[PDB]
Amino acid sequence: FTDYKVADITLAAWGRRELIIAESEMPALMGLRRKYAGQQPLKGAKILGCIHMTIQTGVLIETLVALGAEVRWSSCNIFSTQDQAAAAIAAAGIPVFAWKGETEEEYEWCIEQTILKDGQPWDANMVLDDGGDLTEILHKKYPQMLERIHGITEETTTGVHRLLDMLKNGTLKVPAINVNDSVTKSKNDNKYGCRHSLNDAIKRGTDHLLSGKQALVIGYGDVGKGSSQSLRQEGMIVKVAEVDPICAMQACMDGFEVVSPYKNGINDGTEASIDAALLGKIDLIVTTTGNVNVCDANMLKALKKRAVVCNIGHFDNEIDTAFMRKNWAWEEVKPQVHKIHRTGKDGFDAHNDDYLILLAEGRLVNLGNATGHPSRIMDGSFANQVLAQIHLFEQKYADLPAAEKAKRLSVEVLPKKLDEEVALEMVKGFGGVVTQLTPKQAEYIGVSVEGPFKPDTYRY
Amino acid sequence: GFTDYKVADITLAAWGRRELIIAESEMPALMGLRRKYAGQQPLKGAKILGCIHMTIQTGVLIETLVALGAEVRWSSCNIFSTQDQAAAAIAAAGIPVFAWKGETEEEYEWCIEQTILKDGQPWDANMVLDDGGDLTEILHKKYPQMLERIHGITEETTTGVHRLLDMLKNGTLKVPAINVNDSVTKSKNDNKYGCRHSLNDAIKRGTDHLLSGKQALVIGYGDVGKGSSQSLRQEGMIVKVAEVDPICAMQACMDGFEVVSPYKNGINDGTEASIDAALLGKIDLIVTTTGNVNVCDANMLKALKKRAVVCNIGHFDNEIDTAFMRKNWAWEEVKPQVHKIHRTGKDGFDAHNDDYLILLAEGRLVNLGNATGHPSRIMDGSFANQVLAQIHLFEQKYADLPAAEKAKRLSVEVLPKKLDEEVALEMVKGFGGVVTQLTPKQAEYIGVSVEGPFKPDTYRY
Amino acid sequence: FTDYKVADITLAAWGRRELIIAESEMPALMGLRRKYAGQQPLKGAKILGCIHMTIQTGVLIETLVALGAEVRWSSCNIFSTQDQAAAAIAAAGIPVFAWKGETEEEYEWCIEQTILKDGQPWDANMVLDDGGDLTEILHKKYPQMLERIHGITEETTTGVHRLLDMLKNGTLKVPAINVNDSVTKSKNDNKYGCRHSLNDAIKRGTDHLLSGKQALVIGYGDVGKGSSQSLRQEGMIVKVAEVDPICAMQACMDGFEVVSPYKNGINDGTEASIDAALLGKIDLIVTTTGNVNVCDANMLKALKKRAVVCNIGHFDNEIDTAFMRKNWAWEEVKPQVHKIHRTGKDGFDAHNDDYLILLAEGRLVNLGNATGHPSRIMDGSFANQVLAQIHLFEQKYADLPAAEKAKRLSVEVLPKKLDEEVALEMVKGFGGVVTQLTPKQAEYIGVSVEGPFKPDTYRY
Amino acid sequence: GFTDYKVADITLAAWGRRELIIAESEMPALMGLRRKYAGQQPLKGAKILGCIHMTIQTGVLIETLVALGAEVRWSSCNIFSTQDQAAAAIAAAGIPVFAWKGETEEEYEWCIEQTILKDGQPWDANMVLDDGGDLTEILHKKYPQMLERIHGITEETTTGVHRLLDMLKNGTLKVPAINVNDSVTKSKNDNKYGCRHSLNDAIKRGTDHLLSGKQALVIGYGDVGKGSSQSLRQEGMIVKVAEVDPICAMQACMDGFEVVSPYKNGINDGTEASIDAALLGKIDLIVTTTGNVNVCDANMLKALKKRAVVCNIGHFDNEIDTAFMRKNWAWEEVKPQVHKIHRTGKDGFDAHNDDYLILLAEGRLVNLGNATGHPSRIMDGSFANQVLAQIHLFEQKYADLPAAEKAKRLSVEVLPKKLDEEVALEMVKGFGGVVTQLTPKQAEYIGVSVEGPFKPDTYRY
Ligand SMILES: NC(=O)c1ccc[n+]([C@@H]2O[C@H](COP(=O)([O-])OP(=O)(O)OC[C@H]3O[C@@H](n4cnc5c(N)ncnc54)[C@H](O)[C@@H]3O)[C@@H](O)[C@H]2O)c1
Ligand SMILES: NC(=O)c1ccc[n+]([C@@H]2O[C@H](COP(=O)([O-])OP(=O)(O)OC[C@H]3O[C@@H](n4cnc5c(N)ncnc54)[C@H](O)[C@@H]3O)[C@@H](O)[C@H]2O)c1
Ligand SMILES: NC(=O)c1ccc[n+]([C@@H]2O[C@H](COP(=O)([O-])OP(=O)(O)OC[C@H]3O[C@@H](n4cnc5c(N)ncnc54)[C@H](O)[C@@H]3O)[C@@H](O)[C@H]2O)c1
Ligand SMILES: NC(=O)c1ccc[n+]([C@@H]2O[C@H](COP(=O)([O-])OP(=O)(O)OC[C@H]3O[C@@H](n4cnc5c(N)ncnc54)[C@H](O)[C@@H]3O)[C@@H](O)[C@H]2O)c1
Ligand SMILES: Nc1ncnc2c1ncn2[C@@H]1O[C@H](CO)[C@@H](O)[C@H]1O
Ligand SMILES: [Cl-]
Ligand SMILES: [K+]
Ligand SMILES: [K+]
Ligand SMILES: [K+]
Ligand SMILES: [K+]
Ligand SMILES: [Zn+2]
Ligand SMILES: [Zn+2]
Ligand SMILES: [Zn+2]
Ligand SMILES: [Zn+2]
Ligand SMILES: [Zn+2]
Ligand SMILES: [Zn+2]
Repeated sequence: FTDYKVADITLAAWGRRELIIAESEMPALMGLRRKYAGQQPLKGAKILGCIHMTIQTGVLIETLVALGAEVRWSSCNIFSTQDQAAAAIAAAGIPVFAWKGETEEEYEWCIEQTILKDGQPWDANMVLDDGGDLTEILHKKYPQMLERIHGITEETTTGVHRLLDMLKNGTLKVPAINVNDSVTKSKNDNKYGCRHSLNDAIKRGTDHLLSGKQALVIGYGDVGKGSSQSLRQEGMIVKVAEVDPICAMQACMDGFEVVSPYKNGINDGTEASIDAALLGKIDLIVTTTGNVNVCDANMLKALKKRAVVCNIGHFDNEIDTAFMRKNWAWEEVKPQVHKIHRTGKDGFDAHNDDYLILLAEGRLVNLGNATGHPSRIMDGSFANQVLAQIHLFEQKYADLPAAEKAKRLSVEVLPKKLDEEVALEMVKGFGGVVTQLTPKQAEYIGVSVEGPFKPDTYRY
Repeated sequence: GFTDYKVADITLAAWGRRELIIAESEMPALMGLRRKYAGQQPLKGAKILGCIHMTIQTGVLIETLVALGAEVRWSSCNIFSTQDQAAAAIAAAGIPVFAWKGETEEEYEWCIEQTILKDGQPWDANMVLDDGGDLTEILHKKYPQMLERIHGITEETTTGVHRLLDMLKNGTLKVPAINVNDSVTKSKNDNKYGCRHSLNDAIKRGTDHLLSGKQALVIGYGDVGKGSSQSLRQEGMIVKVAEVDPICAMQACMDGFEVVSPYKNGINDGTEASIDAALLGKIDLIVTTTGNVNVCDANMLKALKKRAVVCNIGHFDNEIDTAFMRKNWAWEEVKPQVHKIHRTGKDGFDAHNDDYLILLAEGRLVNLGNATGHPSRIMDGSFANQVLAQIHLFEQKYADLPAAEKAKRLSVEVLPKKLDEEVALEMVKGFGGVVTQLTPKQAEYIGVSVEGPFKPDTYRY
Repeated sequence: FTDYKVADITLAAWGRRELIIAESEMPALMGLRRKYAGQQPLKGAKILGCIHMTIQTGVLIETLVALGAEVRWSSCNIFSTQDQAAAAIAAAGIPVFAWKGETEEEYEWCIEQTILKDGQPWDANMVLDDGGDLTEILHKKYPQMLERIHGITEETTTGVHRLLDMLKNGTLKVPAINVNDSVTKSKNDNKYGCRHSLNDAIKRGTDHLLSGKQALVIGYGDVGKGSSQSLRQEGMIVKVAEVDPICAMQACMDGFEVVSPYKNGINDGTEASIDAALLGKIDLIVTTTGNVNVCDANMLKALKKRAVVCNIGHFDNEIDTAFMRKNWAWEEVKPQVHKIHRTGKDGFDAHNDDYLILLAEGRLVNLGNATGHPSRIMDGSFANQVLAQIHLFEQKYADLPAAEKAKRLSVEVLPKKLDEEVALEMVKGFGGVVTQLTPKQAEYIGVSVEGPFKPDTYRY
Repeated sequence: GFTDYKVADITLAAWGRRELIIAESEMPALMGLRRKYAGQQPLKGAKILGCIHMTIQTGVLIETLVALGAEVRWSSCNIFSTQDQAAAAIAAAGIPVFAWKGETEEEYEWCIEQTILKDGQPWDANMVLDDGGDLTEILHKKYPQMLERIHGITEETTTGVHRLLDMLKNGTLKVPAINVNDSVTKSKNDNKYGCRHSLNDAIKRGTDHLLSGKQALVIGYGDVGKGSSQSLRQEGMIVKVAEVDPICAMQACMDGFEVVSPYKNGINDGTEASIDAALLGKIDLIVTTTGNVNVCDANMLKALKKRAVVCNIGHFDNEIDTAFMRKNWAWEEVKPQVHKIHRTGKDGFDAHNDDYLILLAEGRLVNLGNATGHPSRIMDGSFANQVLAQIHLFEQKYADLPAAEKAKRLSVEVLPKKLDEEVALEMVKGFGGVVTQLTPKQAEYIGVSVEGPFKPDTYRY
């Protein structure tokens, strides 16, 4: 087997050992593997996959293959691959093009190696995406391949936004399942995953004590909520910035002071609008928004000396790293850990005190400086992915008449019943015991003993 | 010359008025609506039948509605939740209120009827504000002619919303309703953080028991169960959680709780054999939060650790099988809303018996029964939604619509997200919080207006 | 029986019901009652007791009586008595003079009614004190009564400091046991007691939401640590002030921002030294120091409008309430809750917004606005009190030759072995199971299987 | 041409120097001593044998000693605790250091001997800095003539202090010592908050296991056990605590933990039958924190839940009976310092066997073995104490005292509280904290100087 490209194939044995452990940590995913094995519901599926090539993604890949699928894989981020994971996958005869520390050029080349097989477009018919880069390349650069593709299953908030834009503009060519908005994804992965992995990544990069220091978390969505808890539970004094007053209300009630980097919250683009007194006290800033330029150049100028800057949103443009490349000198401490010296561009004193520490060059810090979410959390997200792949593959959108296609061209979530069945396997993994409603109780609250237990409007 | 009320002690009005003035300073969203709408008088002509816990916080709600032009007739939705100084202050303001702490069930029904009738005949009501649905059902069953002229119902709580949706499904709901519970600044504020504040509050006032180091079992992990578990865990309790919803159970696990069932393998076959006696024999405190029926049953009550505390914070007392305890065991009142229930028999007890349980508020909602319910700054969000919902339905004038137009608007709906955000903004400012304004580039990048709404309707927060 | 003065004797039955419950919450105290009942170790003891007349003190009193002692009792604070507990004690034929809401003159009168029986000095031979007021009165006004007193058992930090002042000055006339510095007192009562009862008292007095609001705790000793946790666990944003750098270091590591009411921590006595910006954002200030004037007039002037002010140290002079009585207008909301209108002295407007809320008129707020520490915590403190009374009464200091007295005139703590045996009964009250060292393990760390398990230097 | 060292890879020096420069900015108390004492050179002539984890933080301590005038010869006190980039950077500065991560036991002993001997003969040492007491014991057993000229020992950790006090009461201690562990800015900072930071850190790096919602058992609740329990509980673990000390057990209860024993009724009867198999069958993670012997024994290891993680954060690996596991079960290395112990037999194993335990750092102290130990800003307190203790004993010059004067000073003592406070003040300033200054009236009221010390020596904090 040579249809791959990884950092070091000799890491495969190590990756396989960690894959075996991860399988024991992912009961929902492994449960699907045993349930659907004899049926082979993905036989004939040829899946283009683009998501962080971690140990956890390895278990997802092998679940899809075990259910009958062929795949070609790459990572959706230059720093998120675990090289032992990519090596174990390649060693198993699965095409994977991913390594930790890709250049942007290599990142694009890796996506192209999955799209093309032996010089020609692969006969792909399914897409699994995290962020939407692969989805967009197919629409812009390989639209004829989408004629053969039955659906897209998208993992993350940013990718869902990009799908809804295409649907709104009439440019989405195949239906999609919003995997992010399963409760066992968004309210598990996005929140608790970042709770586990944000302080993890900061410790590995800097080994900084967090207790007693000042943090500013930009955003209080699902990622912002879990990120704030990751820091608060270590004893940081956390302040939260938000543009959504409802999310700000939650931050207040959760015990956080709500502040803005700009005086009265108004960014007029001038340095005068920066709350310099506030930013001059911040030891750590974390962006979690999925928005653009939420930690801008004037904020970076005003930050306390030696503050840590990192981003756990999907794309690095949450921080204006371009400004820092243009104006300030970068000192690599170690991979994915740079000191940014604010004294000049073309040199720095080795003992300069006026620097910031930037983690993963602004790319998602939990995957860049650690290993991302733990297996038992990703088990939920990826059990949803497998169910979403099965759902859209069985629909065979590409084989339907143009009339029927119009009725099925949508961006939908999985039924709540499947959301609940994933959650049950997760609960059992903890040794939890769910109570069974009696017939009288089920009738009293108007549900079936089997579920679903909540109306679709329920927010949990 | 005003006598159109019944409260426990009108001499408590000055005290209640002092606490209302304090509460106003704790409720900026509600007092913001007062200042914003006072000149416009959007409720001029509204005549509101109100049934919700007659607390200091409800007093501020009542006076906001009146300040916006409404007349009201008020009762409590629970026999133990009234604060007598609040009821007295409202009555002293010239507002008909029929409520006191410690009503009997017969007095409870009488109070509701005193709001429905004025001088022995139906009041010219045209709006309903309800918490739980008792008033709503009485009107549908007994006063359908009054509903003809009523423009809407604004319902506060999860249980009431469920009852409204049953009526709408059956075709028996007579007037449209706003689901006030499912505003985010209600459900994810009141239901969760309010119980966080007030559950351990009520337990302390009733028993003064140390909570740290003891074992608790919370039945349910929806919004009330989430807030209740935190109220106990933050005090240092070792908290276990029961759930029938595996999604909510998954959240309990991730939040750091052990998820257990009172029944072996979670199967309640009705027999004492199915009870996990070893588990229940260790529990010092059980709290029901489900809005369901009989989730702390007779067999669980028999198996509970001696001297365990039993309480409910769901809306209705049938979450616990108190009827079994009245039939079989001897009740000794420690003090109002605190009873020792001696499992040694129905007739008499030894004053030094050790085989008893402690029941709070006779199974009624414990935060309002043994304390004062949610604090003003939390109820600010819920009651700002109530005022916006009254304005919304009153302006629509459903009762005046022709039959064909009524049919298109007979629904149970929530307020628009923009209003939810505007309530939240006033709450955030009340804490001194500063929200950031999106730049035009940022607003375009995430596809929202600089003014909001900032999230799609599918967003769960 | 008429040798008492309580607010309402008809509250006795209610207090008895709560005493029966408290007995079930105090296993260390009830274990001493049963272990020593037959031996009657306090036969002949006549104890002058001065400590908050709560339900928990009732169980302590009846324990002392059950072991053979006679007592004459009063409260050490004008607001700390629970009237149902006072009535239940009086109904049992025990002399007690205490009610909630005493004046200062009635307070001084109550202590005198324990000192004197039928107009003559009681023939007391033991003292139990909390704060040292009774101890000082006996030394200053009734020195001849101390000739027959065998010892003093002092409950709290402030009282112990006063005993140590008398000892170093040669004015102490009888030996004393420092009950406070048992670990099952100081590191249980002082810390976790205030954790339980500080937020309890604030809720009862004001029903204010605490989550999301700003607090300032003055002091970070045992009371300050417990108070800060009582607030932080409710979601308050808590800042801590301290003069001790070591205690301030613990506050930082515990996740609190450490601040001073004064610029650079320097109180020059002028309003210019007040950090007006800091204090203008504080919603709640709590004094925990046992020191004087730690919340002074200039701080009270700069506090945010409608801030809550309270003290949980032993004496009210931690707050300059005298300044507030002289210059501002007091409005009583209800007992132990006053609005202090900073608009001036001669009349307030009922709708004025510029006021502070003072709890318990500056007296210890947990006992003033709630019920103090819960029974299962006071179990530890009062088991120590009983052991201390037994210890000094057996020594019989008053009957010894002068050369032998000077040998035993000291302020002692109980031996660590008894400290541990108190803690064991507390642990068993929770259902906890300690492990028994094997002989090999005991030899390995140089202790007895029975304990003591730590050297006297150990700080826990 | 400097060759008097042995490290894993000297080309890691530049990386180590970059991390030392960062660490200096995180250690203000240590860098304050460097600035305060540089001109005075109070350790001029001092020759320090150092044996403590060769981390970045120890690097800053070493260079502070040298900056104050000392020469050192250094080794690590554990086979897995060295950071190779730190050792390289120290060796590149011309400082004799013998340490690498992953030493064998034989290489461990050799490294200590390379510090003791220079060019084959005893070095002219006159001070000792130790963590655990291995170096101290080797000198007493094997190099008594060197101790004649040594002025003192400054011992870092609880286990080492116990060994010093044993020798003192036996009359075998040859030079005085300072107990550095029992400074408050050490024991109640390093031992507690250091393990809070670094225990979950090491567990994540080794296994990447989710901790939230899983079951842990912490053996011990002293300073290390307290910090370790918080490390897991703050992550959402359901933590149970074992203790032999009822006072420490009381604190665990009040801190919100269930206190349990691995043995039924806490009594080891010498058989598997006294093991609480039901309890241990539910534990996902066990951590030993005691400084005792065999507190996680063979029968406990046999009863642990399948796939449980086993680690030790006390100083020595004999807290866990790893010898039993080596003799009876098959070890599969996952990666360095992470082994699956297959309980199916000693010979081999099926790669998909489910009946295994995961052992971290082979039972060696896990925060340093699987991560980097305590963070710089915590070690700042410990190592500022170490510098002050070295100064204090070196200035005393015990070795030069006549016999009758030595007898008056042969002791194991702590630093004065005033110095403990001055270390804390620098730590507090590092956070931006502002301590308040007592007024003269306030200082008089509580009977202290405005400069401190602020507490009596009896105070426990
Ligand atoms: N690294 C990870 O493991 C991980 C996991 C899940 C999601 N993500 C990514 O993280 C990002 C956030 O995801 P989410 O699910 O939390 O989305 P979300 O929509 O739930 O939350 C984003 C929040 O940012 C706020 N925000 C936007 N612009 C802001 C600004 N200028 N200032 C302050 N707040 C602002 C919004 O109000 C919103 O509440 C996405 O890009 C998503 O793909 C990363
Ligand atoms: N006292 C208060 O101040 C207050 C505040 C808000 C709501 N409430 C009341 O509390 C109740 C709960 O409200 P909510 O908003 O949390 O509703 P919810 O629907 O969000 O939560 C109820 C939960 O109970 C669970 N449940 C149902 N039957 C169960 C059983 N047999 N065992 C275990 N779990 C079971 C459900 O799965 C659900 O998650 C309602 O009656 C509501 O009106 C009271
Ligand atoms: N209300 C209760 O239930 C209760 C319980 C125990 C003790 N107490 C009382 O509380 C008080 C404190 O007791 P403790 O055991 O915590 O004593 P402590 O000595 O342990 O703590 C007092 C702290 O206050 C600090 N301090 C002193 N002056 C200060 C100032 N001006 N600014 C800031 N910090 C300052 C000291 O450094 C010290 O750390 C005593 O009066 C004690 O009797 C009350
Ligand atoms: N890894 C680190 O970074 C680090 C840091 C500081 C100390 N240490 C080491 O950790 C160990 C503990 O140090 P410490 O300061 O916490 O000591 P400590 O004396 O304060 O605590 C040890 C505790 O273990 C308890 N214990 C003893 N035998 C027990 C048994 N069989 N079962 C249950 N509990 C038992 C004791 O009662 C005691 O409370 C020492 O070996 C010390 O050198 C390691
Ligand atoms: N202090 C209070 N005043 C009025 N209503 C309250 C209070 N606390 C809780 N509630 C309401 O009571 C309902 C439960 O009956 C909840 O939906 C909640 O909104
Ligand atoms: Cl033995
Ligand atoms: K991972
Ligand atoms: K209230
Ligand atoms: K009490
Ligand atoms: K470190
Ligand atoms: Zn992606
Ligand atoms: Zn109601
Ligand atoms: Zn007192
Ligand atoms: Zn007025
Ligand atoms: Zn060591
Ligand atoms: Zn020892």
